[PDB]
Amino acid sequence: TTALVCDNGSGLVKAGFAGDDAPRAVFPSIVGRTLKYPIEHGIITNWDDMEKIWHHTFYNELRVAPEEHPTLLTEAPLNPKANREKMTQIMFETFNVPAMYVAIQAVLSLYASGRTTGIVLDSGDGVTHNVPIYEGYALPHAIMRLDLAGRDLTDYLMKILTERGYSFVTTAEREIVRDIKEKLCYVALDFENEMATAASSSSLEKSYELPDGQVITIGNERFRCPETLFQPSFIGMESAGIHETTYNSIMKCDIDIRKDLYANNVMSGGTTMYPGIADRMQKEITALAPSTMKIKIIAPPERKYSVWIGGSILASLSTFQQMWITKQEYDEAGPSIVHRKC
Amino acid sequence: TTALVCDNGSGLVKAGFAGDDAPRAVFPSIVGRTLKYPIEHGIITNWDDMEKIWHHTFYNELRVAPEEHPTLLTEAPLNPKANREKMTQIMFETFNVPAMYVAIQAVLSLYASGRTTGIVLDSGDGVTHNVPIYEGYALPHAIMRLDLAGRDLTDYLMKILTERGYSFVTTAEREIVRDIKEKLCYVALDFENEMATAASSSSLEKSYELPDGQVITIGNERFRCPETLFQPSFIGMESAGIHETTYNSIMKCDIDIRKDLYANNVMSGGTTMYPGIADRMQKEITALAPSTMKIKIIAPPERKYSVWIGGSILASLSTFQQMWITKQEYDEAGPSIVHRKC
Ligand SMILES: Nc1ncnc2c1ncn2[C@@H]1O[C@H](COP(=O)(O)OP(=O)(O)NP(=O)(O)O)[C@@H](O)[C@H]1O
Ligand SMILES: Nc1ncnc2c1ncn2[C@@H]1O[C@H](COP(=O)(O)OP(=O)(O)NP(=O)(O)O)[C@@H](O)[C@H]1O
Ligand SMILES: C/C1=C/C(=O)O[C@@H]2C[C@@H](CC[C@H](C)/C=C\C=C\CC1)O[C@@](O)([C@@H]1CSC(=O)N1)C2
Ligand SMILES: C/C1=C/C(=O)O[C@@H]2C[C@@H](CC[C@H](C)/C=C\C=C\CC1)O[C@@](O)([C@@H]1CSC(=O)N1)C2
Ligand SMILES: C[N+](C)(C)CCCS(=O)(=O)O
Ligand SMILES: C[N+](C)(C)CCCS(=O)(=O)O
Ligand SMILES: [Ca+2]
Ligand SMILES: [Ca+2]
Ligand SMILES: [Ca+2]
Ligand SMILES: [Ca+2]
Repeated sequence: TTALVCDNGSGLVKAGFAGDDAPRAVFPSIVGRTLKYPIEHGIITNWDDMEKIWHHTFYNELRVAPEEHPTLLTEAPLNPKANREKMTQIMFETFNVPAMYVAIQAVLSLYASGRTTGIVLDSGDGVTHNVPIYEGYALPHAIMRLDLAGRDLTDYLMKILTERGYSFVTTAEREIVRDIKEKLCYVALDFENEMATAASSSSLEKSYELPDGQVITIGNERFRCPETLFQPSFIGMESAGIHETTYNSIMKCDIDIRKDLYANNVMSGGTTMYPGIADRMQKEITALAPSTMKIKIIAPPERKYSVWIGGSILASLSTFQQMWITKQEYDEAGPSIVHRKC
Repeated sequence: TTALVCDNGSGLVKAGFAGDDAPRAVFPSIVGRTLKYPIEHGIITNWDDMEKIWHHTFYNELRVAPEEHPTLLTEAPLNPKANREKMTQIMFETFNVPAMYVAIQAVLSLYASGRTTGIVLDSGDGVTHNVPIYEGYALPHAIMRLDLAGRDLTDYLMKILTERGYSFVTTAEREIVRDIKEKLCYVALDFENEMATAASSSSLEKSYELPDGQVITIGNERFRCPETLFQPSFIGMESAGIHETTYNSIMKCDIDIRKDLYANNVMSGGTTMYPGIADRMQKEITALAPSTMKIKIIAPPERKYSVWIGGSILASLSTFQQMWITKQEYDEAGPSIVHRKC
């Protein structure tokens, strides 16, 4: 009688029960044979492996029988119709869930901010999306996708620390650098100024303690790493930055709702957790938009879990109860019911 | 009967004869006891040493008897009255010149561009000035001085190459790095973009051959070095950059002539020889000025020698012949004649 909420990400699975303020279980989306990531850039690409992960969610992490709880899952924006159907098939026929639904992650994040209209920036471990949303529906022609997120940043941080004399190379060491990224990296309001402070003084330098007790210093790397979000060619990508893509996204929208989009930039996901990221987005967006445009960036403290929380909220909504797909419905109709409904 | 033109700089002496398109002699402003630079930041600070240099100019470089040629000398903008008088005293009483004059360097550069009104940027080896000029006279309340020029850049280039694995440390090696600076450095139109090209590809890398035959590669250093002109805090200076100081200089001027200043940015001196420096000044000045402002940067090809050439031109002008101070005048009046005249 309690709904489950399962948020499948490229790097982390967020799972728990609808009606809770936070997921009870957060764990890595990996299977080992060497580690495989069954979710690449927000999309499921190995189904056997994904089954093992959902099997782990039910029986190990949450400790519930799947056939007893309606289950709300999440999908990346622009997730192919065929992918969504396979997900539905696995849930009802492998796991015997009594009901389910598949929600778009970035919309859930918007709901968690107490909003139904806005433009979300959702940046995770494997993909970055700009998702314009009007009255609860994502506008698919205007969604932007950037294949650059936290894992790319971490690798970049491994590369640039190497040029300071450190040798971070192994996949175990990649975990240590992810940790440094999360404790020590921030977004410079102005990249040049920051490089010049760091060139001429030690005021931005931080110490980090390694597992074995050794202490190292990191400098301009702190902000050079997440700077790649605004200038992706730092790792050889031609794409525009997250500021430009927010702008391009808003511009693919009907002029009537663009003011509301600009006033409602919601940030979502672990890779939007960099201190200073909101002030830099404000400043960058300002520079591209018309002079009179009211620009607002909302960055909730709990935005590592926004998608999950939006799910918890939706699953609990009286209005949403009519939208669950029941096993009866599915076994009667066919995997198509996941259109004229979801 | 031929006038001499002697342009005394922090690093190089430019000397020759009025009526010529170029100085016949260019040589370093040094005395050795260890090398001393008798001119610090454009100002003469050792007089015995300066006498040796002028003695070298007359007898070794130019091969003329001083008592036979009117001699035009140059001074930094804002050169103290007392300094100018000592110069005059040495010329007439140590060297027995039959006539002389002391001209402001940055005005000469303006004249060499065929102009009497404009704002000069004069950047040498030891000092950088912004000099607003209206109808032939420098406006002293509006002159900006920056203690950052080519020698500072070269040292900075020695420091940053060291962090790439090279060890440029000795004063002999400092000459090699000055040479690299002059053959290989340029000004990025956009610093960030350039850092990102250089981080992700080898397309800005250049080879340089050392005297002993070894070949080295230099990368982002090419534009990181002269970038210090626009962002001086890269070497721990709080001053504004050459773009900001041009702006601040123009703003200390009467509103009536500011349009003419903006339309007439003349660049002068070796440190304005960086490829791309004119486009970057255009762009930076544009960003600070009002939207409607006609901005123009004039960068003559011969601007390493503009000061000298302006001197050659002035010394040859029929209008200027009344302005020479003769030895007769001086021996009659006193070193003050260098006001109600010069
Ligand atoms: N404080 C922090 N600062 C910067 N990055 C962080 C921080 N905390 C977590 N992250 C990054 O957030 C990423 C995972 O966040 P999450 O929003 O769960 O992505 P996900 O859903 O697994 N991947 P995606 O499929 O791209 O949505 C990892 O790369 C983390 O390193
Ligand atoms: N192609 C070039 N690119 C960059 N810098 C250059 C180039 N050629 C010469 N320079 C620099 O120009 C400086 C000397 O130029 P110059 O205009 O003669 O200065 P100066 O009069 O001796 N010094 P100052 O007293 O500051 O005017 C040296 O630092 C050179 O390295
Ligand atoms: C606290 C934590 C957060 C996390 O996000 O882990 C996820 C998943 C993790 C799986 C691989 C490691 C060995 C398995 C152990 C995990 C413990 C959870 C680690 O690989 C990431 O590190 C990748 C690699 S480097 C990066 O930036 N993303 C993201
Ligand atoms: C072609 C050339 C140009 C020049 O500008 O020399 C001047 C004067 C020079 C004097 C010291 C050396 C050893 C003496 C030899 C000179 C030959 C002329 C050198 O020291 C500079 O190099 C300084 C130091 S490093 C720099 O950036 N400015 C500028
Ligand atoms: C304000 N902001 C966090 C963006 C920059 C501060 C740099 S630091 O954290 O003090 O090193
Ligand atoms: C155009 N400008 C000279 C400023 C930059 C070109 C860089 S490079 O000389 O081709 O390496
Ligand atoms: Ca996610
Ligand atoms: Ca780019
Ligand atoms: Ca000079
Ligand atoms: Ca500064």
